[PDB]
Amino acid sequence: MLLFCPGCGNGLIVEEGQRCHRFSCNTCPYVHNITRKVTNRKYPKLKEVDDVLGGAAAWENVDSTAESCPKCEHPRAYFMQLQTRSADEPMTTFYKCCNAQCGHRWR
Amino acid sequence: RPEVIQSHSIFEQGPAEMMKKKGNWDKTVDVSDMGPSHIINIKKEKRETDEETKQILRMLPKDVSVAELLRELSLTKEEELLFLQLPDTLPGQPPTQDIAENACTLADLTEGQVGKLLIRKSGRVQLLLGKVTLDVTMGTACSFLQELVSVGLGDSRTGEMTVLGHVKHKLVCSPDFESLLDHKHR
Amino acid sequence: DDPVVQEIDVYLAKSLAEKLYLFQYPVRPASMTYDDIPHLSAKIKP
Ligand SMILES: [Zn+2]
Ligand SMILES: [Zn+2]
Repeated sequence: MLLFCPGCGNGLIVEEGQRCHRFSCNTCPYVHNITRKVTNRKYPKLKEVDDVLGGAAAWENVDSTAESCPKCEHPRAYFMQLQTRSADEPMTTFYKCCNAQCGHRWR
Repeated sequence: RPEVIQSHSIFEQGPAEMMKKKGNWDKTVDVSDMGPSHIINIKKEKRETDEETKQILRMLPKDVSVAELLRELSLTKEEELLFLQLPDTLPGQPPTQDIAENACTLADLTEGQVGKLLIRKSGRVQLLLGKVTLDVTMGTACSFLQELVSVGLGDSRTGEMTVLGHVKHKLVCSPDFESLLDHKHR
Repeated sequence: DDPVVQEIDVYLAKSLAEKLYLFQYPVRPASMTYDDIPHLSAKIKP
C-alpha cells in the first residue's frame, strides 16, 4: 500500500533498522518503526466458471423447425439467412438439418 | 526439486487452517517498550485518502447547507470560520468610487448590515442581498488543512503574522437565473 | 415554503480587508495541524 511521509510527502519504502523494520523516506530523516503486525489483503477474483456447453438445446434455440431441405427433407432443422453482399442481388441462406443426424450445410 | 508431488482426498479442517494462519503472523516483538522502539501517535504516516489517514490505530454521505447551518447553531454554540464564494458582481452601485457600470465587489461597499440569510422549508437556502436573493450551495468539500492568517505590515521592513483559526467548509453563492429571467422574459 | 428557521443576519467588516490571507496546505490532512510545531522565520513580499 502507498504510505507517504508527513514531512515532505514522498513515497515511503520499507527497510530494516537496528531494532525494527522501518518505513523510511528517501529524502528526509523520517522513519516509522513497525512495532506491531500490519497487513494489506488483496482479495483477488476466483475462477468462478466451469462452463460446460454444446448441448443440443443450446443448438436448437433458433426459430426454424419442420421445414424442407433439398437433401434429406427432415423436420428438425437449424436455419440461417444472410444478405450482406449486395453483389448478390438474390438472397442468401444456409441450412442445418439434424433429425436423422445427417448434417447437411448448403446454400 | 522432486517433481512428483503426492496428494490426498482428506478434507482440510477450517479451524486447522485458521490456527495455522493465526500462528504464522500473530507473533509480536512489541515487548521493547523503549524510546527508539516507541512511536509518536501524532506523526503517523499518511494513508492517501485524506479523510482515511489512519492506517495504524490504537486498537461517507454529503451534507447540505441547511444541515451545515443547523449543526453550527443548534448542536453547538461554538463559532466556525467559513469560506464563501460570491458572484462576480454584487448588485450595487460603487458608492462615490469614480466608476461605466463596472464590477461591484466587497472592496467597494461599507461596513454595516449587507443583507439577510433565509433558510427556507425543505432545505432551500437563499441569500437576500437587497432586492435580489442569491442562492447558496455547498461547494466541493475540502479535507486538507486551511489556516486563516492576518499579515500586518506595521512597519516598512517588519510586521506581525497571526493565525486566526482553521477553515473547514466552503460555501458557493450564485445568482438565481430562473427568477431573474422570469421577471421579464425574452 | 416559508423561511421556517434561522432568519440569520449577514454583516460586513472592513478592518481586516487588506491584512487577511488564506494559507492552505495541499499535502497535509486536516487532523495533523501545525499548532504545536515551533516556527522560526516568516518572510513575505507584499
Ligand atoms: Zn519524507
Ligand atoms: Zn440436410
